[PDB]
Amino acid sequence: DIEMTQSPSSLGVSVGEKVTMSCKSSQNLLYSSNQKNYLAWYQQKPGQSPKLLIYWASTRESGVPDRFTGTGSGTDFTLTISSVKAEDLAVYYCQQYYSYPLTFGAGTKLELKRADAAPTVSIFPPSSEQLTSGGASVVCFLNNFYPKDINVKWKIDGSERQNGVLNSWTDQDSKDSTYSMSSTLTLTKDEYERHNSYTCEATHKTSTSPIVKSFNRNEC
Amino acid sequence: QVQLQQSGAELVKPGASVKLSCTPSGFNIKDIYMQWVKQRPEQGLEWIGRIDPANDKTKYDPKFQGKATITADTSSNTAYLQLSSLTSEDTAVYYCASEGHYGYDGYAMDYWGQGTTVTVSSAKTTPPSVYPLAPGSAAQTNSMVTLGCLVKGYFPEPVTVTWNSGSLSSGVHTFPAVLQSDLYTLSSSVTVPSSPRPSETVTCNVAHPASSTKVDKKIVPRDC
Amino acid sequence: DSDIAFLIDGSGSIIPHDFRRMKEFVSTVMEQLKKSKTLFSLMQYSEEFRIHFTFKEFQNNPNPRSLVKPITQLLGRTHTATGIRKVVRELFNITNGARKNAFKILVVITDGEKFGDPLGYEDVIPEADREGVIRYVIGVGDAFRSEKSRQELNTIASKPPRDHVFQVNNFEALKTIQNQLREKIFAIE
Ligand SMILES: [Ca+2]
Ligand SMILES: [Cl-]
Ligand code: NA
Repeated sequence: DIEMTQSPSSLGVSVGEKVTMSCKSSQNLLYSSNQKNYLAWYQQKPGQSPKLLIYWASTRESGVPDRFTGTGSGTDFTLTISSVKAEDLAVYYCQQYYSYPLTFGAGTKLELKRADAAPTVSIFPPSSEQLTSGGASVVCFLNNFYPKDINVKWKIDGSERQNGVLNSWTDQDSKDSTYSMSSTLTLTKDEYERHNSYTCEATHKTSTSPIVKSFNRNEC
Repeated sequence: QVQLQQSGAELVKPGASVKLSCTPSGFNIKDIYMQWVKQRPEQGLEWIGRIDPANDKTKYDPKFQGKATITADTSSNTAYLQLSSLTSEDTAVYYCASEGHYGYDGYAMDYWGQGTTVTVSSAKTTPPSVYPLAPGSAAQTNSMVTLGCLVKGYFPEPVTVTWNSGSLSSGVHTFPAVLQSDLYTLSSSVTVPSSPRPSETVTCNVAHPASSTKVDKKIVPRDC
Repeated sequence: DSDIAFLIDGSGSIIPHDFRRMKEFVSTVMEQLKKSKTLFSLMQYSEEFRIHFTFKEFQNNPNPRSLVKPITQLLGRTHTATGIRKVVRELFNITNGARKNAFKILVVITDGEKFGDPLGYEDVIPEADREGVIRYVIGVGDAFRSEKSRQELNTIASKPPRDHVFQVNNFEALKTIQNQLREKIFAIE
């Protein structure tokens, strides 16, 4: 199997910029008899299916704008977008169609850049409603932060917790270009009632020190 | 106009089988290599195999050996993908793509279908439990206040979450659902000025079409 | 006493007229080498492999043009080594009408080098030598205008290259090597 190594996994982009992605294959894709590189580039816009952008490593597909450029030969390949448009924000995959199995790269997701934004952290105790069912879920929202990379730490009475934790991340906001994340710690009513302090620690690029949001069970 | 038309969404029990179809409008399956590509949630593209509908010859990725069966029907101009002994690992979006024959030894996948969602679960239609997310009794400093809505233990997807019947649109964002037990869990966040809450009303409206349920939950300040 | 197999390239680069010209060439060869103990078999290869007629199928219908006319092009990539192994293992098998003490001859006709083949020539050539398969190769067009490419031809064909390798500019020039090929088969029948 040929390995398709795409770089970077994610790229911060501004409208009008020149951007470049890398695709490196573990085996040669240049066929000696036709002197063509068996490499294709696909663009996958959110909610949509992949669409063929470039084939033979440099040939643009019908309807593909002059802004998309494909370069490289043999092993190391590159896709270029001179003057990025908003409509170009998608995931770009490269694929080898030289031999079987046909293999794809992990992709390069283009995201819109903006100012580094620190998360707005909010902790929520379990609702009285849920406690009646016998379950207890502590929720932590880390909202409107930039860049996307963030870390959550759960703390019950000062000590770390890793079981019962379920996390969900939003896609980049279409209006303010930020990311948000939801962390939920699900215990039982009895496990929950055995402890006093509950906390979620947020670790992000914007601060050396983590953002800590806490609550005490026996505090109203 | 010229496109690959794929079959509708699938909901299957584990251990069962599922057969997906792909019919091109605009061209003949005989004149292309029909490919099948798997896309796992927020994961990459994974080639399953392909068929030459002109002679029914197939190639697969050995990872899908025993799992996938690709067939073609020239009469209905349709290519099929059958997935057997279904597990949660088979929950993905499946695309059909065609590799055309343009006078070269091979080609890229120039046409792609819209995709087919397959969801593998033992779960039956379960309505959600809607829990309010109000800040702890001892908080408050900020000019803004974040409130939430926890939509727990429902099956299947989707669920629609509005705030104040769509009136609160800004400051609202819903988190993608996650599979907890064999059921889904989701949460929605709303940010309002500290002035309108709790002095004014903040309500989440949750709708789960599948269980024919609509729930409205007023976010009220924590007991004390 | 001869079993003459053809392994024809049906890859995408060969335009329909050229595939027609090759079929014409294959037919003419079978008609010119027509002998009372001479059987013929054909396999088409690309990335897929298809037996168009077994020696037994030829014995029960010894009409070359009747057997070559229906042959349809596979298209796709070029897996020559896998094709050679399939010819050796399938065409030259007693169940497919092959004779034990008959001369095993193989004429290979290609327009390009093998690529992305699961098999190497090292995994296929020794088995062909051990099974006593006399290999002839016809490399068509520009794909064989280099030193490296001609070595591929030499690897396919039996040693020496002068007695087993052929080269034509195109498919319309296959007619040129019609006489030379027929005469080479006749030398040690
Ligand atoms: Ca070829
Ligand atoms: Cl030999
Ligand atoms: Na879909």
